[PDB]
Amino acid sequence: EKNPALRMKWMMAMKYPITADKRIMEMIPERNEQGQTLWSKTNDAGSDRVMVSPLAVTWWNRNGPTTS
Amino acid sequence: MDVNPTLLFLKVPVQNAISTTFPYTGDPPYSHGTGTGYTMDTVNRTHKYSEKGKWTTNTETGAPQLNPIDGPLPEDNEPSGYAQTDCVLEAMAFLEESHPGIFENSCLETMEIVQQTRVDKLTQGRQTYDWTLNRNQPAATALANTIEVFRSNGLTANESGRLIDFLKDVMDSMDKEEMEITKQRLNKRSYLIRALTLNTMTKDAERGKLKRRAIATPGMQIRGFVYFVEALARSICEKLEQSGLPVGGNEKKAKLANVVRKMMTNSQDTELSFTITGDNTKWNENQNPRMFLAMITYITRNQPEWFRNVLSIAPIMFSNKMARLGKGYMFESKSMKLRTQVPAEMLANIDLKYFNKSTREKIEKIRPLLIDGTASLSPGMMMGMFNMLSTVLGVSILNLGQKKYTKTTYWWDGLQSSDDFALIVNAPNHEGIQAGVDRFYRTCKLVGINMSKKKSYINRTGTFEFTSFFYRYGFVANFSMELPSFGVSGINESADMSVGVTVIKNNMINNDLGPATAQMALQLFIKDYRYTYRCHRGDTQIQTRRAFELKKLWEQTRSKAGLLVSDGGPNLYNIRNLHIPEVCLKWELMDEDYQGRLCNPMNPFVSHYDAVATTHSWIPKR
Amino acid sequence: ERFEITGTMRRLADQSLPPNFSSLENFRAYVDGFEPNGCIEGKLSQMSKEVNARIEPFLRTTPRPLRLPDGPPCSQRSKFLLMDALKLSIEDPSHEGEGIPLYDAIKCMKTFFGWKEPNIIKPHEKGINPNYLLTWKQVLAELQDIENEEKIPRTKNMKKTSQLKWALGENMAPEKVDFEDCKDVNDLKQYDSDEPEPRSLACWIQSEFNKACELTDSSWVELDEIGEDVAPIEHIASMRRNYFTAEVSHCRATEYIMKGVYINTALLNASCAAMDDFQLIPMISKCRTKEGRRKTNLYGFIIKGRSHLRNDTDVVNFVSMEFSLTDPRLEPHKWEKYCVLEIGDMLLRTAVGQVSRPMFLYVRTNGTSKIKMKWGMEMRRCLLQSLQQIESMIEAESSVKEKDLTKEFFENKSETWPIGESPKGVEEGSIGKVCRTLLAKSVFNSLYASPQLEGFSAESRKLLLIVQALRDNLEPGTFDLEGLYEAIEECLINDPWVLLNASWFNSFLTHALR
Amino acid sequence: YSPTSPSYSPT
RNA sequence: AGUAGUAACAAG
Ligand SMILES: [Mg+2]
Repeated sequence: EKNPALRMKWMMAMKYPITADKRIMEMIPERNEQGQTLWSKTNDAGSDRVMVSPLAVTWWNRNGPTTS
Repeated sequence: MDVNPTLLFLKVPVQNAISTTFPYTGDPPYSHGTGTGYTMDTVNRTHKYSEKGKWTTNTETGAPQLNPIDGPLPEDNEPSGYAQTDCVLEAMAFLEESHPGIFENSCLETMEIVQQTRVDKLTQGRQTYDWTLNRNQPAATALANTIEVFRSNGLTANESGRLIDFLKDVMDSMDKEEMEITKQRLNKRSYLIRALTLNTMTKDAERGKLKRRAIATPGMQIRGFVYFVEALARSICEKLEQSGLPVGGNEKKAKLANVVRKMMTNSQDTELSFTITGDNTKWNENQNPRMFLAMITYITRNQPEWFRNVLSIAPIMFSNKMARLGKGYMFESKSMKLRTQVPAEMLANIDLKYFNKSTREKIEKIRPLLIDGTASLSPGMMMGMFNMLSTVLGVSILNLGQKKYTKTTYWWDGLQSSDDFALIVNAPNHEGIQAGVDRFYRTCKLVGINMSKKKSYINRTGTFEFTSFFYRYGFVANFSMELPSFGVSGINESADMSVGVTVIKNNMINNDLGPATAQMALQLFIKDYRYTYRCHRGDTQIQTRRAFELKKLWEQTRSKAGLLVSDGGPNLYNIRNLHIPEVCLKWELMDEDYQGRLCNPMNPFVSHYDAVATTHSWIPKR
Repeated sequence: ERFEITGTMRRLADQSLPPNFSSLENFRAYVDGFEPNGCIEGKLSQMSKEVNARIEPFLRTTPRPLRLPDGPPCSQRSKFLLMDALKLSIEDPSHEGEGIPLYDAIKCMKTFFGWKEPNIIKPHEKGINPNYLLTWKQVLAELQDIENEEKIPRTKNMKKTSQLKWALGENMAPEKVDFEDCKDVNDLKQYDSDEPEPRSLACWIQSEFNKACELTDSSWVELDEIGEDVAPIEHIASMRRNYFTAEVSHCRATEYIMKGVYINTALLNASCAAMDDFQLIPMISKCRTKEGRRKTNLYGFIIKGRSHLRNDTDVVNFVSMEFSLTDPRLEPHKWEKYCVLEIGDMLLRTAVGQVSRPMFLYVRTNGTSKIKMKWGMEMRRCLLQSLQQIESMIEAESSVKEKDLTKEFFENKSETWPIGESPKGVEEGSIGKVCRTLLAKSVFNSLYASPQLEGFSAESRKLLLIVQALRDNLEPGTFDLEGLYEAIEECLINDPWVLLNASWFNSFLTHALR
Repeated sequence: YSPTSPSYSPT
């Protein structure tokens, strides 16, 4: 459907709804310590990017690079 | 006991609990199929209120043009299209008198606006009609097509950047004997039928109406001038006190007491004061474009000839306008089990034995107007956007309410904004009150203003309504005139918050959302937000995929308050906060190593309303 | 600066002038040199004296009751049952987020062991009755078929059987052909655009609304927290809100608000993804008990037909199979569009003995649209409007005293508000009842939304305001009172909700003019 | 007993 | 059938 709200809800329900640069695969691990998969090897059809789960965002914010 | 909310009004004054007479919680009445039938009604009604005018045949167009102005002074209480020039000019004249220089100055401030305005301003519009495609298109897309087809037909005065210089291309386009679309070439006769076009669709999402209505949208030729017309009208309406436009509810609330004060404090103990809760009927269909030309030309007395011409064009175009019929009609074969959409063009030459007895009547009456299968509408103002200039006229009659111009025991003042008005009549006795009311009502009929007897009423000054502001002895409404969805906006965690929070703020400022209501709106927004982005607070037992990740982050963080709602943090927003970006709001409270990641520009999520650049500002898959 | 009216444009401009001004420059001259001279004064003395605004005095005697239409009793058009619905429930001490609805439903279904051989009771007058009974049997069967499947499905798409192909309207529309290939046809007339068939006010729409204002034993809404009350207004705001959210928390209308959202949301999602699948959508709501434990409820099942929606107006057909204890033969006029089965017996052991009521199923072919579903999902704005109505009512009554009457409004524990009517006359309720009533109204305004209502509300408001001006002793007068009525009554056709809102107006008027 | 949500099994 | 109400949907 054309409505963005509805679309977003549908999107977030999928495993990997977020687009991010291939570099993420070096920075963060593929699996969280409970086993939850954070990013996928599936390449983006448009740019040099890969498919990523919202868990990745949260993971970066608790384990990630502290720059002042 | 059987419950009956309506019985509240036994204890409560209707004005106080008026909020309870509005059913704006379920879906609105949407029109199904084709509003082609609804247009022909609007055309056939418009030509009925103007029946006794003079029929002309246009030199360029060959359209049967009806002109009801200076027509037979009405003999019944029906809707009259017969406005009198001498009366409209007198009204304008007596305005310039009561407000010295009002036209002089407006013209000067509008000339500046003409010499500044960029073609860019046209893109900021509704679903316009693109003559380039003969289709309803976005305002930006319709202009880009027009400028391109104009560039390829030897017209690049728009290249300068000014709108005035584009409007010259519109003037010069009328002369060119062939116009070619990138490849289809049409003659000058068939081009002018596109330039003077109002495309028609039924109005969806209209409340307080059983049967659907026929709205109309103009071409990208007229658009440009109407803006400049409405700029002048605005410049005047700003200088007029009885005008309810273009001001907000902030000033509009005050304007009700502003006017009631005038009529009550002056009045001695021997002086009646009756307020009429007003509304004018068939407003659009009963104001003739030639009267707006008549107005403009009077306003632009002693002004440069170029300026007069620019403003004069809109009403001339509107006076020779042609209204497209619509999508058409559908036909159903009960025996063969067939359906078929007959396009509106074919309504010109088609069997009348196919339609029903009422729909046949309309097809017959409109036929004599059909040129290029697009019915001409020379009179009326079928959803025209002269909302402001039409207010100038309305006010100009309220202006004629001073003892100076009445020269009687009775007098009046009021508020006007397009069709809606509110009038106070002062007199020594009941006969004077009636005589004054009649005086106004008839003085209106002379300028084609037909007050609705059904949808209006009069009472002792103290309680009344104007533009849905319910006044009661100084107190005005103070409730929300249309509520948006306070759910997720559908962008990203960081954006959606900043949008949804601001939405509520804007409604509190503009629409008058109650504080307690705003808090529940916030409560509901947060509920939807947390649900959508699986970012339920870190101390909750709720189970999503993101649960563990947020739970861990919550456990590690010292200053919980720091965390964004997006990171399982607590909602710190409230009525006083609704204008601070969450990251700003929670900046001081954050853990150093937290914001050191959240804001770290070396993040993979961003490529690189008040937005704050964080790891939440990601892009969805498409 | 120059801007000149060109050849083609001048020839137009000259035709667009008042009569007998054959040139623009001619006309401009008249205007430029116009000095007014009693033109209006003269034309007024000239004009007919028939044209005027005669003021009909509005007296306690003048207003008659509204003219409610005569005919057959109005039927139930609500998408799901309200007062008649029945729930198969389970406890949910898993604190689970969006738990798979199919399994919640099955777990619910397994709690009941009183199923019978289904037999039709009140048959749908214009429908293939045996198709409905077959559909329920197919539903019953296909839910067992899951149990003996190598894997477990997340969602059940029903087998496109004879019965389901009929109930959802599979290939029941005429075929679209070009006008050229069917121009010469014998009965090719336009679509029927008749008046809606006029129906009379049934007694049940009131009975439905009475139960909407009822309190329940369960908490039906859970709203999230906000920041600490600091600013002065924020204290008043959170005071007003917390009081209201207390009276409304347990109200039955709140159950309907969730019920509608939970159905419409799921229906609109399935409408988009499973366009060609006959998806089984179970009707589920979740709530907190008197004790506090989480509780999942099943009202019945909804099979969605083919959902190819391009326009917001374009319709999706479905079948509402809903559990109920209500015997349909009590008020069979209400269930005009419904085919009611007897699908089991329930046993309730009460303190006055062993009660054995029978379990019905209100099966019905229905439709909805993207717009209608979207506005079903946004039903929670019923709470916002409901609260707005109270907040505005307080804001007003407070402004006269110039002192916030919030705490006074709610803490005043004395039944003072005229809200209902018994044969005794007008009955007074509490602010709590007011809140729930004002919510229920706002909910039914959403459930039974209709142009009839939209219009009636708009016009009746006018008469209502006039009536108040009389009670204020403000010598009210109308211009065309009859006209106003004709415009009001024009909307009173067949909508139970509208007809009731009209009945209510009459009820009020009676006591208003006394 | 509540006709909307009545208890039909014992515990 | 059903939604719907002054014309549509009951796929193309
Ligand atoms: Mg009004």
